[PDB]
Amino acid sequence: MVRKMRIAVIDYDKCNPDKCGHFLCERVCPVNRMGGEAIIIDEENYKPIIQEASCTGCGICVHKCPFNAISIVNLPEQLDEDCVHRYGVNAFVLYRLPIVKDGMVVGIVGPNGTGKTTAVKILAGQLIPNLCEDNDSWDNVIRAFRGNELQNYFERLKNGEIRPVVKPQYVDLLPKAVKGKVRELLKKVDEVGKFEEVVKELELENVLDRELHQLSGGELQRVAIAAALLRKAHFYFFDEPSSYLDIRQRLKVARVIRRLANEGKAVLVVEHDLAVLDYLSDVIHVVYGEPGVYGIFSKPKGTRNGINEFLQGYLKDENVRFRPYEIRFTKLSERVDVERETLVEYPRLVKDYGSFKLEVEPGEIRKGEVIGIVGPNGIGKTTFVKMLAGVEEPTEGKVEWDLTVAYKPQYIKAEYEGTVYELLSKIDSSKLNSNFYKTELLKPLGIIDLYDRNVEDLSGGELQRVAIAATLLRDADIYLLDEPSAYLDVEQRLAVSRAIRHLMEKNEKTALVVEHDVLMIDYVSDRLIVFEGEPGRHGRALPPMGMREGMNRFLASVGITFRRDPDSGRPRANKEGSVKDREQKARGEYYYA
Ligand SMILES: Nc1ncnc2c1ncn2[C@@H]1O[C@H](COP(=O)(O)OP(=O)(O)O)[C@@H](O)[C@H]1O
Ligand SMILES: Nc1ncnc2c1ncn2[C@@H]1O[C@H](COP(=O)(O)OP(=O)(O)O)[C@@H](O)[C@H]1O
Ligand code: SF4
Ligand code: SF4
Ligand SMILES: [Mg+2]
Repeated sequence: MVRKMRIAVIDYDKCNPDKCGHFLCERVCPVNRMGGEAIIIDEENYKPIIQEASCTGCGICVHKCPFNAISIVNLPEQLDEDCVHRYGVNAFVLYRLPIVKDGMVVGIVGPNGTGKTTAVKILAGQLIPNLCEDNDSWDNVIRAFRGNELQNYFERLKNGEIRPVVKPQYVDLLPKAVKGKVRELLKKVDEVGKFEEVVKELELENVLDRELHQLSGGELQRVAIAAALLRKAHFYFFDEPSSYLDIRQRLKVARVIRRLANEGKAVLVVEHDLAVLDYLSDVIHVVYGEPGVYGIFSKPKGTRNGINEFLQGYLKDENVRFRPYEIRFTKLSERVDVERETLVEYPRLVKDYGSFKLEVEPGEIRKGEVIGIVGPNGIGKTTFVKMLAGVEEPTEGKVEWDLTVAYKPQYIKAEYEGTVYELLSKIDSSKLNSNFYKTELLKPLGIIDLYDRNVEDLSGGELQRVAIAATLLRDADIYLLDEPSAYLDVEQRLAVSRAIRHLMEKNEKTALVVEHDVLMIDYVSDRLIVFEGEPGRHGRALPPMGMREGMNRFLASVGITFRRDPDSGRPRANKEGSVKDREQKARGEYYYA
């Protein structure tokens, strides 16, 4: 059997006809070479256009583009009949839609730029799908979904019977849309009368009297989650609630949100934190395809199965492989019995800012291991790191080591006039040419597609990746990475976990990683360091302990339990009040393996 459509997307924001000669496309294009119209010139808006009706998909134009403003993919005809929406000529297109279920939480996972948020505005009524045509009505939509269980949802959606509530992705815009303090907005938006329950569970008591613009990311995020739970509806759609929330906060909100399913409401959530997704979700959808080009929603899957196939990069039913390599967690019985040596040691430390005090318990750092640091923000994790980096003088104690350090800072504000390739090549040009470094670092994080860009012109997520890659291309005795997962989609977090683990493993080096993402911590860690106390007041970093003893100490502070997926080896979360959640807690066993 066979069947195949060609799909061309050109990121115009990257095209510049005057720099590549005269539309390098039509020139290099074989079809145009033999009097054909694969690539046509829009001599007005001055852009090139690929008439997919021609394009053999040979991909010559793609390789040639001096930047990379062209993508040509060969897909099977069949999806053409499940096309849901396309943003225009050579623009991004989405296939299929996720299913919403009364009384449950349907999770959604996949890399950004594959229509996760596109699916949300559509099911919420904000965007009427154009069926990859010129459609502008709901009736044509209802017809297209005849036979699907969504056909009815949409009939109702058009009638005005149901109207979903939405926690928007971009919370950093809320301030510049509303005015006043937090108490006011939450009063108005309230419709179920629970100003107290909500504001309390989300620990908003303080912020209440402050103003929108005086809020941080975490706070802003939380105020959004809040206004959403205060709404009296039936459909709730949360887009990326994990953002800006620390290890503790993000896990506590899933529990708050998931309870909506209990009240018999239909919940939908997009997530990049697998542990948060697992705990939340009853059903799950994977979205695969190339970012910015096209996206396809898989059939609904059981949280467990769905999440494992995800790690493998192969969706059995759909029968697709969206990632060359898999990502498997090492069982436990697979681990290696090793007596490591001490690399360096640190005495009791104390940093006192006057308004906030941190105390560090004495500890040993071993050569070749990886210690993950976890704890709520405002507790002293970064302060700690800066003392080992030496960029911070202790109030008491003293870290005088004779070692080289590679430090990937938490808040990086790119200020370097140059390109990514310039910056990296100046660190270690040879490694950039290494088949090992290109395979484990450079390609996985996508620093090749970034070489040409200027460091100052990079986005939060890109800058994160380049910093991480910069840090890891250096030769040091110890590596310090302060919160790598920030601004990274699900796929990027995984690539970085595998990278950090592989590179440290290969060159036999030691590293310390602060993280709020449970799966990354579990993946890269050999040991753990937990912080407790009163955020913003005092914090105490415990001594390095085993993973089990560690996760046990931290998790009890949140009230969540984890098992071990027999197959994947990944940490599997227990839903609030499950038989296992009960047994495990009764024995104070929050983490297995
Ligand atoms: N209004 C728009 N016009 C054109 N392209 C858009 C628009 N909104 C989103 N896109 C493109 O669609 C792709 C997927 O969009 P989005 O739903 O935001 O993705 P995800 O939620 O997976 O990050 C991105 O490449 C994005 O640039
Ligand atoms: N120079 C300073 N003066 C006063 N307070 C500070 C200073 N630097 C940090 N803090 C406060 O210390 C607390 C913890 O800081 P930090 O170690 O950065 O936390 P985290 O665990 O989020 O990394 C925060 O409440 C922060 O406002
Ligand atoms: S797509 Fe690439 S090669 Fe073609 S005009 Fe644009 S910049 Fe030039
Ligand atoms: S992929 Fe090949 S055939 Fe299609 S537009 Fe580019 S060069 Fe022409
Ligand atoms: Mg045209």
